[PDB]
Amino acid sequence: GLIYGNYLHLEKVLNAQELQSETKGNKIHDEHLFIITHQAYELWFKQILWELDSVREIFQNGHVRDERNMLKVVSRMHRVSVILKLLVQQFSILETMTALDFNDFREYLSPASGFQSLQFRLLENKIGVLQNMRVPYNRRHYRDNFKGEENELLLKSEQEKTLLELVEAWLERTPGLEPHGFNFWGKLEKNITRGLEEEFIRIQAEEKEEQVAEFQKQKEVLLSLFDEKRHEHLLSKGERRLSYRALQGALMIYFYREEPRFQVPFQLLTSLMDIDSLMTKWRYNHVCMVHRMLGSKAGTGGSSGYHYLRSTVSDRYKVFVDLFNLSTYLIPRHWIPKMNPTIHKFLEH
Amino acid sequence: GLIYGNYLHLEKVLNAQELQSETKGNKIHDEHLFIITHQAYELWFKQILWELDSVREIFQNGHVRDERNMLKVVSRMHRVSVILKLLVQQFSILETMTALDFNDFREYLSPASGFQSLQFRLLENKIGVLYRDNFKGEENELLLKSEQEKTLLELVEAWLERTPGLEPHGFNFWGKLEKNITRGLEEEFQKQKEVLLSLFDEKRHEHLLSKGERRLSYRALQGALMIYFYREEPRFQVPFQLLTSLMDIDSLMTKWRYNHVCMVHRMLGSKAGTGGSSGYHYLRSTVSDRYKVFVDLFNLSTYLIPRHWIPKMNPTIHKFLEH
Amino acid sequence: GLIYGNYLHLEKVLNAQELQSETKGNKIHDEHLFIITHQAYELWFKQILWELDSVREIFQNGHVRDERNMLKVVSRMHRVSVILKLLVQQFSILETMTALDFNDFREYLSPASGFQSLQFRLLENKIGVLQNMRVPYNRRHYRDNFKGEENELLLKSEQEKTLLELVEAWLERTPGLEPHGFNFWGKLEKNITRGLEEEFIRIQAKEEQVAEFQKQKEVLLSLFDEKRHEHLLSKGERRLSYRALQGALMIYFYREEPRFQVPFQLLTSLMDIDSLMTKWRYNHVCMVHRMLGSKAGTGGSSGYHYLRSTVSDRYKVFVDLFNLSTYLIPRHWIPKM
Amino acid sequence: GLIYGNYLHLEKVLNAQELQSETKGNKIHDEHLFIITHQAYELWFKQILWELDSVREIFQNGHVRDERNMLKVVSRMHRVSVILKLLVQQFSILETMTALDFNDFREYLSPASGFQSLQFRLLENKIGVLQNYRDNFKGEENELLLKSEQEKTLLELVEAWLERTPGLEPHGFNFWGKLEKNITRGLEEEFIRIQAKEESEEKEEQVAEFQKQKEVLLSLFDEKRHEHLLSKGERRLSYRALQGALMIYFYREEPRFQVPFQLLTSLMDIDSLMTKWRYNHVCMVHRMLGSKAGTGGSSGYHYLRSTVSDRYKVFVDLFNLSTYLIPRHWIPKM
Ligand code: HEM
Ligand code: HEM
Ligand code: HEM
Ligand code: HEM
Ligand SMILES: N[C@@H](Cc1c[nH]c2ccccc12)C(=O)O
Ligand SMILES: N[C@@H](Cc1c[nH]c2ccccc12)C(=O)O
Ligand SMILES: N[C@@H](Cc1c[nH]c2ccccc12)C(=O)O
Ligand SMILES: N[C@@H](Cc1c[nH]c2ccccc12)C(=O)O
Ligand SMILES: N[C@@H](Cc1c[nH]c2ccccc12)C(=O)O
Ligand SMILES: N[C@@H](Cc1c[nH]c2ccccc12)C(=O)O
Ligand SMILES: N[C@@H](Cc1c[nH]c2ccccc12)C(=O)O
Ligand SMILES: N[C@@H](Cc1c[nH]c2ccccc12)C(=O)O
Repeated sequence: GLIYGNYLHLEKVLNAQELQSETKGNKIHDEHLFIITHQAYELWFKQILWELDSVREIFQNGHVRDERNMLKVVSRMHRVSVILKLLVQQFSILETMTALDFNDFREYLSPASGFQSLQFRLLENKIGVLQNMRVPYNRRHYRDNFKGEENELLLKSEQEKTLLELVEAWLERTPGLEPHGFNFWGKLEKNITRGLEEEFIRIQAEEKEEQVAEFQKQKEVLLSLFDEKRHEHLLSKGERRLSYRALQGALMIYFYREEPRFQVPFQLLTSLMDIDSLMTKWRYNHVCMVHRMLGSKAGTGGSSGYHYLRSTVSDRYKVFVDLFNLSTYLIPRHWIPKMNPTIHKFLEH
Repeated sequence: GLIYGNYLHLEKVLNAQELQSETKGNKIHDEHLFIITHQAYELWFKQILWELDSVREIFQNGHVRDERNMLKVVSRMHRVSVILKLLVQQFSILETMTALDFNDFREYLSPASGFQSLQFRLLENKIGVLYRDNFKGEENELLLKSEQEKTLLELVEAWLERTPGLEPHGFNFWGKLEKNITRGLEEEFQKQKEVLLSLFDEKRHEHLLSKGERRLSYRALQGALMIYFYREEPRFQVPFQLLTSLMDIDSLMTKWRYNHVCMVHRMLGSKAGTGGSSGYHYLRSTVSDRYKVFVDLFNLSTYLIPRHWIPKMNPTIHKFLEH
Repeated sequence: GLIYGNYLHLEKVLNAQELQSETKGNKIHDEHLFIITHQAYELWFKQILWELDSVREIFQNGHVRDERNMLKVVSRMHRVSVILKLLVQQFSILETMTALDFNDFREYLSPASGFQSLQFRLLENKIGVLQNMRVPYNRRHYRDNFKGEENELLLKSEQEKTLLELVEAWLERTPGLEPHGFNFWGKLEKNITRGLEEEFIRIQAKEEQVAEFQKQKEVLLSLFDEKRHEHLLSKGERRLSYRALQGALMIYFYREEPRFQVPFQLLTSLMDIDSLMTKWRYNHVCMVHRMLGSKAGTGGSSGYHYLRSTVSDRYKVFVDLFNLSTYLIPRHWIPKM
Repeated sequence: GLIYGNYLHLEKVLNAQELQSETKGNKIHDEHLFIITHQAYELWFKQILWELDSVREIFQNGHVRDERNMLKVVSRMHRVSVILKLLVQQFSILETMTALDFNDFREYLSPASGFQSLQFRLLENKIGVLQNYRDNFKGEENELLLKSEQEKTLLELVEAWLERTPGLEPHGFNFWGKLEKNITRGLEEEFIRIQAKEESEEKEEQVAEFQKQKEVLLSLFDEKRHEHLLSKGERRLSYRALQGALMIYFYREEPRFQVPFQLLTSLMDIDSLMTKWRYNHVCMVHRMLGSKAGTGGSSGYHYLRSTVSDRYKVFVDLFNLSTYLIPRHWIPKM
C-alpha cells in the first residue's frame, strides 16, 4: 500500500541537509535556510526542464502540426512562467538572512557556487541562450565549471534543438505568408507605403517641422522592416535571433491574433516573452539580494560578484528579443491588410 | 574542494522523483509536477520545523530571559511567516494542473494522502494545536514526543506571565486597569460595559480555558495586554512585534488550509479523498478557530479602550522599561 | 498638449482624502492609510466592473457567436482574475496597521462601513449572486443602504442579465449536444453504463471495492437524472440548467479540440474568479478578526462572525463548474470522435 | 450620518476616468485599464509620501532621540516597503494589455508621460536621489519640487542620526580605534598562517587573495579616500555615519541596537524595491514599445534601462558595508 513518504521519496529529500559549518565544528543556524532554499530552487528547475523538454519534443517530433496540441503547449509554457514567478518571490525568504549571519558560514562554501548548477545552465541552453552571447568571467567558457557526464550533458543541450529554433521553424510555416496565397508581406509593404504617403500628405498640409522630423524617422524604421539584407546582418551579430520568414509569421500572428487559428498561437508568443521577462527578473532579484550579502566582495565561484551578476541582466540573455522588438513596427489598425472571405475561412477551426 | 551539487546533496534531491503512473504502465506527464510540488512543501516544512524548534529551545533553555535574544527570536518567527506566505502562494503552481489531467493518475495514489505527512503534524503540534493512526514505528515516536514536549504556546505563555508591570506591589497594571475602566464607563453601552468588565472575571476565564475557548492562562493574558498597550516602551517594542508574528503565523496557517480547500474543491468536487476522508467537506472543517492556537491574541482586540483610560505610566516605570 | 495630471484627473483623485479624525479634532496618522486603501480597492472594483460589463455585452448582443471574439472574452476574464489576485494581497498593506492604532480613529467612522460599497454589490450581482444565495443578515440589508441614483444602479445590476445567465445560454448552444448530431449526452450515458459494467466485472473476478464501486455507480448514473437536477436546482445546490451542464462537461472532455481550447480557458477563468472572490472574503475576515475581535461592526453586523459566514459556497456563482469534478471518468470511457 | 461613499469621497475618485480615445471619437476598451492602473499607482505614491514625511519629521523635530519612537519609525518605514512590493506586483495587471491594443490609443497620449508625475519626483527627492527634469513642471508644482530638493532628505536625516550612534566616542567605547586595531592584528595573524604554508600555486593564490582583502579592509580606515568618493558621488553618507551603521550591524543584538538594525534593513529594502519598480517598469515598456521613442520625448526603453543603476540607490553605503564584514572574533568585545 502506497505511503505518502515513500511515494514522495522523502527518505532522500529530507535527508539531504548537511551543514558544512556543522561538519567542521560550529554549525551556523542560518546555513540550514541557505541549503533548503537552493534545494527548493533546484527542485523547481527540474520541473521547468521537464515541461520545457516535453514542449521541445512536441515541436521536434511533428505533433505541433496537429493544432489540437496547442492547448497543451501553451498551458505548459504558461506553467513554466507560473513557477518562475514563484522562484522570483522565493528570494524574499533568503533575504530574511542578514549579511552578518551569512558571513558566519560563507567561509565553508568556497570554491562552490551557482556557476556549478547543472540545471540552471541546462535551462538557459534549452530555451536558447547563445553561448557566445554569454558574459564572460575569468576569460573562459562557462562549461569549464563541469566535467565528465555533466559536461557531456551540457554540450548536448548546446547542440540539440532549442525552444527558440523549434518555435522558429514552426513560425516559418505560419499560414498566410505564401506569396501566391494571402501574400501577407507583399500586402503589408504596399499598405505601409500607402499609409505613410497619406500621412505625409496630411502633414505637409513648430508642430509641422517636428511632425515632419517625427514622421521621417518612423518612416525609416517601418520601411527598414522590409530590408531583408539588413536583417541577415543583424542575425549574424546575434542582434536578432529569428529568421526573416519567422519574424513574418510572428508579425502575422500579432496582427491577426483574433482569427480563431491564431488565438492560442498568440498566447504562446506572449508566454515566450513572459518567460524571457521572468528569467531576467529572477536575475535581477538575485543581483539585489547578492548586493546586500556581499557588497563588493568577490564571489566564492571566481567572479567579481555583485558586479558580474549585474552584467547578466541584459538583452544578451533575452532569447526572444525579436518578439519584444516587433512592437517597434506596430501600425495603425486600418493599415493592416484586410482579409477576404476565403482566408477568413482558411483561418477557422 | 566543495562542489555545489555535493554540498546540496542533489544526488538525493534530484533523484527522488518516481512517477507511480510510470512504474505502473502509463506515465502521466502532470504527475511530475504533483510530486515536485509536494517535495518543495516538505522541504519548507522542514525549514519551519528548524526555525520553530530553535525558538522553542531559546525559550526553554532560558535564553529568552536575556533580552538581547529577542531580535533573533522575532526575526526567526518572522521568517516562518515569510516562508508560509510563499507556501500559500505555491498552490498557484499546482493549480496549473487541470482536474482532468489530475484524474489521469489519481488512481495510482490510493491509499496515500497528506494525512501521512509527518512534518505537517509535527508543525501543528509544536505550535500548539491541542490521526496518529496514520503513523507507526519510529515516526509515531517523534509524533508522540511533539505532543509531550513544551509547545510554542506554552513557552510563550510562561514568558508572558513574567512580563514586567504585572506585579500587584509594583506597577499593578491589572488593578490600575480595572480602576480606570470602572471609572471611565460610569463617567460615560450596557453591552460594551458587560463585555469590558468580564475581562476581570478570572473565574469566567478559567471556565473558558477548560472549555477550550481560550488557551493562555489569565496571567499570560495580562502580560499580552500590557505589551499591547505599552508597546512603544523600548523593552516592549520587539516583544510586541513577536506577538504580532504569532498572530501572523496563525493566519497564514489557516490561509494555507483555505487555499488548499479551494484547490481541492476544483480537483475532487465532492469525491471522497484517497486518505478516506470526505475530502473537500472534511478539509472545510479544519478552516476554523479550533485550530487557531493564539486566538487570545486576536480576541484581545475586543477589550481595546480609549487612550486616556490606559494606566498612565509614571517616570519610575518608564525608566525601568528602558534598555 | 495634454498633461499627465490632467489626463489622469489627479486633481480629483489626489484631492479625495479627508481624515475624519482630523475633521473632528485629532488627526490619527493611520486613517490616511485606511482611506487610501479603500480608494484603491474601489478603483479596481470599477475596472472589474468595466471588464465585466463589456464581456456581458459581448454575450448579450450576440458577438460571442463569432468565435473570433473568444480571445477578447478570455483575456478580459483572466484580467479580472489577475486584478482580484492583486486585491487579495492588497490586504497585507492594511495589516501593517495595528489593531491599537485603528482603535484610535474607529469611533469617527460609525455608522459607515464596507457594507455600503455600491460597487462591491454591483460586482456581486453582475457576476450572478442571487438574493437567496445571500446570508440572511445580508439579504435584508445589502440593498437597504442606498437610495435614488445608487438604488437605481443596484436594481439594474439585478434585473439585467448576469454573467451566470449569459454563460448559461451560451453553454446551452455548445456544439456536440444535439441529439441528431454527435449526441454527446446519449453516448456518454451509454459509455458510462458500459464502463461501470466492465468495472463491476473486474471487481467480482477478485469487500471494500464493491462498496466503493457502488457509491461511485450511484453518483455517476445520477448525473443522468434530470429531475434530481431540478430538485437540486431549487435547494440552491446547483445553479446552471441541465443542458448548460452538458455543454460545460462537453468542453471539459473535449477541451483539446481546437474550437474548445479557448472556451475551456474561459470556464477555468470563471472558476478562478469564484475562488478569488472567496479568498478575498477570507483574507478580509482574517484581518477583521485581528481588528475587532468580537466587537460588533460599525455597520451593525456581528462583525467577525458575520463576515465568516460569507465564506461559503452559497456565494460561489459557478459551483457547478467545480462540482463537475465529481463526475470525471477514465479517458477510455469518453465517447470517441 | 457618515456614509462610505462620502467618507471615501468616491464622487471624486470614481468620476475621474476620461478615455481620451473616447473624447476624440473611437473609444478603445483598454485605455480605461491604463488610466485606472496609473491612478492606483498615484494613490499609493501619496500614501508613501504621507508615511515618509511623517518619518522625516520625527527625525527633524528631534523625536527620534526619544527611543520610544523607534517602533513607530520602523513600522512606518516597513509599511512603505510593503506598499512598494505591491506596486512592483501591480505591473502584472497592466501587463494583461497587449502591445497591439495599447497601440490603438497610444496616439492620444502625446505628449503626456510619467516624466510629469509630480509625486514620483517628490518621492525620489525626499528619499534622497542626488541631483547630478523639472522642465516638465510649472507653477506651484515646480515650487513643491524645489522645496523637496532643499528640505532635508531621509538620507540626510538618517545620516545625522547615525552620526549620534552610541559607542563611537573615542574616550568611550572607541569603536573605530578598536576596530582598526583588531583588523590590523587579524590580518597580520592571517598572514603568518599563509607564510607557513609550502611554496605552491595555491599558496601564491592565497597570498594574492590576502593582499586584495587587506587593501580593501584597511581602506575602510582611509578617511581621505572616503571624502574623495563622496565628492565623486560614488558614496553618500558621511564618514562618521558609516561608523555608526557599522556599529549597529556588528552589535545589532544589543537591545538599544535591535530596532535601529531593523531600520537600516528597511532602508535597504526600500532602495531594493524602488529599483525593482524601475526594472519591472522597463521589462513591460520593452514589450509595449520595442525601441520606439517615448511620448515624453526620451529614447524610451533604452532611457529607462539607464535608471536601473546604483546612481539611484540612495543607501548604497548600507549595501557596501557588507564589503567589510570580518570574522566574529575580530569584532571588539563589549
Ligand atoms: C546569500 C545568497 C547568495 C549569494 C551571496 C550568491 C552569490 C552569487 C555569486 C557571487 C555568483 C557569481 C559566481 C561567484 O562568483 O560565486 C552567483 C551565481 C549564481 N547563483 Fe547565487 N547567490 C546566492 C543565492 C543563490 C540562490 C538561492 C540560488 C538558487 C539556485 C543561486 C543560484 C545561482 C546561479 C544559477 C548562478 C549562476 C548565475 C549566472 O551566471 O547567471 N544563488 N551567486
Ligand atoms: C491536486 C492536489 C491535492 C488534492 C486533490 C488534495 C486532496 C486532499 C484530501 C482529500 C485530503 C484529506 C485526506 C484524504 O481524504 O485524502 C488532503 C489532506 C492533506 N493534504 Fe492535500 N491535496 C492536494 C495537494 C496537497 C499539497 C500540494 C500538499 C502539500 C504538502 C498537501 C498537504 C496535505 C496535508 C498537510 C493534509 C492534511 C490536512 C489536515 O488534516 O488538516 N495537499 N488533501
Ligand atoms: C481595519 C480594516 C477593516 C475592518 C475592521 C472591517 C470590518 C468590516 C465589518 C465589521 C463588516 C461587516 C459590516 C459591519 O458590521 O460594519 C465589513 C464589511 C465589508 N467590508 Fe470591511 N473592514 C475593513 C477593511 C475593508 C477594506 C480594505 C475593504 C475594501 C473595499 C472592505 C470592504 C468591505 C465590504 C465590501 C463589506 C461587505 C462584505 C459582505 O457583505 O460580504 N473592508 N467590514
Ligand atoms: C503601457 C504602459 C507604459 C508605458 C509604455 C510606459 C512608458 C514610459 C516611457 C517611454 C517613459 C520615459 C519618458 C517618455 O519618453 O515617455 C516612462 C517614464 C515613466 N513612467 Fe511609464 N510607462 C507605462 C506605464 C507606467 C505606469 C503604470 C506608471 C505608474 C505611475 C508609470 C510611471 C512612469 C514614471 C514615474 C516615469 C518617469 C521615470 C523616470 O524618469 O525614471 N509608467 N514610461
Ligand atoms: N499547424 C500548422 C500550421 C501553422 C504553422 N505555424 C502556425 C502558427 C499559427 C497557426 C498555425 C500555424 C503547422 O504546424 O504546420
Ligand atoms: N557564490 C556565493 C556563495 C554561494 C551562493 N550559493 C551557493 C550554493 C552553494 C555553494 C556556495 C554558494 C558567494 O560568493 O558568497
Ligand atoms: N526578559 C525577562 C523579562 C520579561 C518577561 N516577559 C517579558 C515581556 C516583555 C518584555 C520583557 C519581559 C524574562 O524573560 O523574565
Ligand atoms: N488525497 C488526495 C491524493 C493526494 C494528494 N496529495 C498526495 C500526496 C501523496 C499521495 C497522494 C496524495 C486525493 O484524494 O485525491
Ligand atoms: N459560438 C457559437 C457556438 C457555440 C456556443 N457555445 C460554444 C462553446 C464552444 C464552442 C462553440 C460554441 C454560439 O455562440 O452560438
Ligand atoms: N465596519 C468597520 C469600519 C470600516 C471598515 N472599512 C470602512 C470603510 C469606510 C468606513 C468605515 C469602514 C468596523 O466595524 O470597524
Ligand atoms: N536615540 C539617540 C541615540 C542614538 C542615535 N543613533 C542611534 C542608533 C542606535 C541607537 C541609539 C542611537 C539619538 O537620537 O541621539
Ligand atoms: N510614455 C508612454 C505613454 C504613457 C505611459 N504612461 C502614461 C501616463 C500618462 C500619459 C502617457 C503615458 C509612451 O511613450 O508610450
